[PDB]
Amino acid sequence: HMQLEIQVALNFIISYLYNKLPRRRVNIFGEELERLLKKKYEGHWYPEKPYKGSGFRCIHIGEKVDPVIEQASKESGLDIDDVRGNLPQDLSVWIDPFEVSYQIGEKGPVKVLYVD
Ligand SMILES: CC(C)n1cnc2cc(C(=O)O)ccc21
Ligand SMILES: CC(C)n1cnc2cc(C(=O)O)ccc21
Ligand code: NA
Repeated sequence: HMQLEIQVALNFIISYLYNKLPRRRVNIFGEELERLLKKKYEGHWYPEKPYKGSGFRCIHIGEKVDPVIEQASKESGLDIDDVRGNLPQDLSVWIDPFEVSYQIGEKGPVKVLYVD
């Protein structure tokens, strides 16, 4: 549910890290990110108001990097700048009941990864 959608979001994000960061530590990155997102999202997931807390759940990498990304970098031995450098600039990822979607660039459109 929430778990599945976190996975599609995770899969999307680390697809940018593979082949430029060490395979094994990227996996660990994925693993930590999943745990931290669950941990954060716990208590803030309302399937009947999909949009409630969405601004909260939003994973954003502007000129500021979302804390869960920083944390997952630390916990995987990965330089936070190497992680940033390999992900799209101005990335937003919205993980909401029934839909995960993302934007790239401040004037980018919103693209949908998963919806049901
Ligand atoms: C996205 C928003 C329109 N929304 C709010 N509650 C929902 C329940 C379902 C469902 O029955 O699967 C689908 C969409 C829903
Ligand atoms: C005003 C600006 C510097 N700023 C400070 N915290 C922020 C968080 C987000 C976010 O999570 O989307 C976006 C912008 C933020
Ligand atoms: Na390695």
